[PDB]
Amino acid sequence: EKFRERLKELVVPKHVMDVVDEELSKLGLLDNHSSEFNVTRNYLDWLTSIPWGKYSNENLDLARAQAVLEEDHYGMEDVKKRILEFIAVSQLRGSTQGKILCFYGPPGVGKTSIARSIARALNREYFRFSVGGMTDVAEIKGHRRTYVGAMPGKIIQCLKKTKTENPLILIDEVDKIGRGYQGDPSSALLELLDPEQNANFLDHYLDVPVDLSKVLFICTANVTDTIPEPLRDRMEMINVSGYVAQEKLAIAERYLVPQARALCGLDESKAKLSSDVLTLLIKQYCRESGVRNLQKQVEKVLRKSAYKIVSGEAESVEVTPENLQDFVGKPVFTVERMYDVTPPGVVMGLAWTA
Amino acid sequence: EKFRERLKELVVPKHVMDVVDEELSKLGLLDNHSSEFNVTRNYLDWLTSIPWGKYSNENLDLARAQAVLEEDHYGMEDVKKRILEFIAVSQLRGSTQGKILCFYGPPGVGKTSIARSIARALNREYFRFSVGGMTDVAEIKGHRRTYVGAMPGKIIQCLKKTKTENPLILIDEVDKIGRGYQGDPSSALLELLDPEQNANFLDHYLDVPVDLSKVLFICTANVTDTIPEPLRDRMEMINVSGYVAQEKLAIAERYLVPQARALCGLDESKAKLSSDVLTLLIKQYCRESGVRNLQKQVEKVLRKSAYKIVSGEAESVEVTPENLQDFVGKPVFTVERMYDVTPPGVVMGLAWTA
Amino acid sequence: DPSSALLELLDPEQNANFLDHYLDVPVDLSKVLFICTANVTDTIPEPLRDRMEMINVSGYVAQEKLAIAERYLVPQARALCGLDESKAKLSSDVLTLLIKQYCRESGVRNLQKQVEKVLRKSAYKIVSGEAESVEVTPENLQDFVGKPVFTVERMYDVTPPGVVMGLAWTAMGGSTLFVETSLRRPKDGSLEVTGQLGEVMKESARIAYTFARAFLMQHAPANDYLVTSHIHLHVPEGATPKDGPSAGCTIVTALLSLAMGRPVRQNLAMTGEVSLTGKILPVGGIKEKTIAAKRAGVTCIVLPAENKKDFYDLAAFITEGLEVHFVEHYREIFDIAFPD
Amino acid sequence: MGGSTLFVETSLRRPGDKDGSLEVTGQLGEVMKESARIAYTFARAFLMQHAPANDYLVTSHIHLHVPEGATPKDGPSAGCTIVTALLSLAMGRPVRQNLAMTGEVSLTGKILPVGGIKEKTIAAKRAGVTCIVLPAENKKDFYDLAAFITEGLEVHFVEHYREIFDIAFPD
Ligand SMILES: Nc1ncnc2c1ncn2[C@@H]1O[C@H](COP(=O)(O)OP(=O)(O)O)[C@@H](O)[C@H]1O
Ligand SMILES: Nc1ncnc2c1ncn2[C@@H]1O[C@H](COP(=O)(O)OP(=O)(O)O)[C@@H](O)[C@H]1O
Repeated sequence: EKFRERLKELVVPKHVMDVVDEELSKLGLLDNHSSEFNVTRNYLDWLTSIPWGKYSNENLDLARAQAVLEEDHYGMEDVKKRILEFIAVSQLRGSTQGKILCFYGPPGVGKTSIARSIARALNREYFRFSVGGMTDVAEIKGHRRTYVGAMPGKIIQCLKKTKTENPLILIDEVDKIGRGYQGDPSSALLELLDPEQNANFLDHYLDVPVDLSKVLFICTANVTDTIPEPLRDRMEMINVSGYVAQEKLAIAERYLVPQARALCGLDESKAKLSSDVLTLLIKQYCRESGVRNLQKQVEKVLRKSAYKIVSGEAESVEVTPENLQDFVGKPVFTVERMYDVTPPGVVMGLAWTA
Repeated sequence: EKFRERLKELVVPKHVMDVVDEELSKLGLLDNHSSEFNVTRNYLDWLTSIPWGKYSNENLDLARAQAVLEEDHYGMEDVKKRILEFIAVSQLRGSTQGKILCFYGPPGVGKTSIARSIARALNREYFRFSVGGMTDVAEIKGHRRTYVGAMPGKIIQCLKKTKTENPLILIDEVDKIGRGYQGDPSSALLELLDPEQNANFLDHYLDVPVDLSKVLFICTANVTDTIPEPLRDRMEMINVSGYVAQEKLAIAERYLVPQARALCGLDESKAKLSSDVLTLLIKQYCRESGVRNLQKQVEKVLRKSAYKIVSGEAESVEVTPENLQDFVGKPVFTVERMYDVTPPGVVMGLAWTA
Repeated sequence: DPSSALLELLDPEQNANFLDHYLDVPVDLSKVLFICTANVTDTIPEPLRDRMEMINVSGYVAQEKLAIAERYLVPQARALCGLDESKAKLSSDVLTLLIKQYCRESGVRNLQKQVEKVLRKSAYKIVSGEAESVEVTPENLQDFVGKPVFTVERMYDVTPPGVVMGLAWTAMGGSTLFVETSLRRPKDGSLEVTGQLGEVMKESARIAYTFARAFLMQHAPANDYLVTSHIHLHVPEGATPKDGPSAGCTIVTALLSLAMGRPVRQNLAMTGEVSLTGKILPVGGIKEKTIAAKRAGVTCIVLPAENKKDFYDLAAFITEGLEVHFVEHYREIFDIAFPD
Repeated sequence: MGGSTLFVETSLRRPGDKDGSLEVTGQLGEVMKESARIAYTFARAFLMQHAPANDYLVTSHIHLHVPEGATPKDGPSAGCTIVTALLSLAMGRPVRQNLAMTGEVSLTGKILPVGGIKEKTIAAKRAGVTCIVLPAENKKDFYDLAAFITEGLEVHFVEHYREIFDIAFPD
């Protein structure tokens, strides 16, 4: 009775009901202390827990969505323009729609963080899973229902936790695929990337197909060539470039420093990081195009500041450039370029890597 | 009883009658709670899920077949001729028939798209599965009922979904079949694509053979050299080549642009793309033999036009060559060839790749 | 793997309501602390890596091993073996010799096995009546433990011309490599390189050969050694493979020492990748290279100037007796190696 | 299979400033091939100081081979026996009979320790040799063996090849 009630609100397709109806009869004829009774109970619990016909209420206003995106991140105009165009398309259609987008760029630039901001702007539910060097295809679609202690696929597990059929799905490192031999999960991604095959998605644990359309898919990478040709085909390549030194300071002053201060339990009245000391961190303690390394250095400075105030060394820590060496040590990088005055036969060039 | 009416509608062979009758008596003498019950009912369910002697009402009208094929695709005379000849032969036969066809050509040319159109023209159920990067044989054939979590082959699942014995099964990426260190899966494909052995296709899970004749098998490939000789020898090779710039304009004007407008949700009077814009897009923004990259550019132009309409910048959007850069940016391929004039020692040549 | 089953344990949302399969009622795991451990950072779960704060636990040089064994390992091993301090006595000097010659790994478990073996052998002597009290000396340690694993640390006590000490990184700690050059023959010169040198280190020899040859032109124009003579270069570890550009400056010194016939300073070890112009570039693994220098008993160590942070990121006793020299160009190294 | 003895045999391939060359045959490994080159370079240098008049190892072309042709071989343990073989051929003087030597040799001339001392020592007695030459760093390994594997063997422990030369060529 309880499981029948929990399906009342959902909009279940006909093929879902017959599977549920037939398993209910099997559950009725079983016994309480039967091992397969638990398997039937576990399987039937998953089917009802998955939302059917339930779509989260989207946000279809350009003004508020643009404002939300601007506050969360700095720059990323190429990504922001695409998201604004995504919302406008949904208004003309009159119904929610899904797209497959790709964010490729240097690591730590903001590819993963921007997608979280996208979900809140669209009022969707955020779920993240990584495919860096995948080896088992069972991650995507789970195990077969007959296997003891089997579980549904991670995508199916996403609908249970998100409790809606319109989530935002994030994929990490599509350029770091794992060429498995005993199992190749690249086929599952190609099925998911194909819009025609995306509409009808089937898993091992749940024989019934599930509609994965109208779902906004984000995949992240560093360099596009390693991505397989069938995978680059179905991805909209949105490019996320690196940051210059002055751009990093704006990100650090407005986003990195206030966030790291919050995760350390401090407020702006106790620990203060000057603008010049952040410049010294960027130009000497950082060389990557992203801000991942800079974020760790800011976190480490706040960790030492928190210890100092509690342990009685001070009551308010101010990180001047003079005493920065106490918090982080000697500069990691002291020369911006190997040659300052190139001798004859030496010419500076440019490179581009992952 | 439930399995009985499922076979009452179909026309079942004598040997299938023998297996189902002996297995039906086995269920009656079996224990409901035993693990053998799950294996027996699952296999017997698959027997009842095979549409024995069930055929879709094929479309033998040559006039409508030409209309359906022409109204969904442009050019491809070689493929269109083959389908018309297939229908003409079926009229003389008085019964349905099956063939093994292979479409090979540059990617993004219409090999998969026309396959769906052919099924609509012939009133046949459409099923697609890929063999690209495939290493395990069992997916084609299946596994014995002894093994836990053993499912039938893909072909058996095709009959259950379509509920007919004359589908249009599309096998994609036959030229990129994965080499098997433990066993080549193309060896099992030969039994699938052998006209002599199609009449009796025996798989591991389903002990009874299945008449796989009267099934239109269509295979998709990019280059015919990599396809194994035994597989290539049993198939018919039809070349679907790329289009010239003049043909690309006709495809975009009639098919790509109207389809992208429906996807974005724009009326003709709202967003317009003149032939001059499309000619520029083909010549300078897409260096390809197919119309795949052109499709992405067309979607990009219409997607940006929808944003302008919602934002109120322009009530109706008209795309012209002078303001084309506002939608797609600077041209990509600004030069038709490296040397307008060839200095001594430099000779122009021609190349042909995949 | 059941990594998903561990996600709920480390997910704050699922900690409040821990839905146990056995127990229907949830339990509160929010007020619970979790600590994790790992060994190698390549097979760690990258999807789960973001949740946990990566903390590196470095090993121990022989100084901490003596302190750890004296305070923790020996008293604990003696307690398990049932011995007493008055019966079996392990002095500080023998423990240092045991660590130096038998346990050079960065871990501690191997040191536990050796001390238990000594105590186990000592227990046999007491029970059998061989001796009322068992005492361990450096000469007796071979009988109790067994085979020394590391006997000699300096292949050359005095380096002849053409031989320069270098520093290397190994899994079992540091190692000192020598670079030897000699005349293969009594026109174009050539350099044959032997030893199990990798592609990266073989290229560095070619770069070092070019710079060393060019260095002599601006230093001693009348010296036509490296331009006309055939040189054989070898790193005297035939079996063990060697790679990395860390020996670039060592090769230049060896080539110049052979050309001028002047031996290098007898207690000098140098490290650093050299460029075509002659600029010293930073080299990793400074901690392992510098401790091996102390074991080899060298006084002055030459390092690239870009490695100043790494050298000063070490304990006081590690870099106590070393007169480190930081250089940016090889011209500084040449003066240090050839003071006259 | 309890170790075995090997021989290093060299002979002249051919009867103004052109130099000689060394060709090595036998299924030698990469490490053993490098050891031959190191030994060849040291043998040239050693003969210069010992006998400047001799010009055998500089101009003549020498072929080096290990008679177990079909058996793969590897390791630098044959460094000293290759040097002795080259010097014996150059001087035209056979080495002292019933003498077996092993040990890695650097081009400077120092003898380095080698593994498998137990197997080499057992094979030395099986061939009924009188004197065995080992690196000085292997002194502990030799005396760690059982008592019955040592008697009847006059072992010489060396750290530089110049000690092997006196032993192999007493005069
Ligand atoms: N433009 C930006 N505005 C605000 N925060 C940023 C910006 N760029 C980067 N960050 C911060 O830096 C971090 C980048 O890490 P992440 O983007 O997850 O790495 P990756 O790019 O490899 O996915 C994020 O936690 C984010 O908070
Ligand atoms: N001649 C044509 N007429 C109309 N549309 C076409 C034509 N050729 C290609 N297209 C369109 O271009 C796209 C090309 O994709 P397709 O070639 O089917 O992929 P694949 O190469 O994997 O088979 C199709 O979606 C199809 O709608």
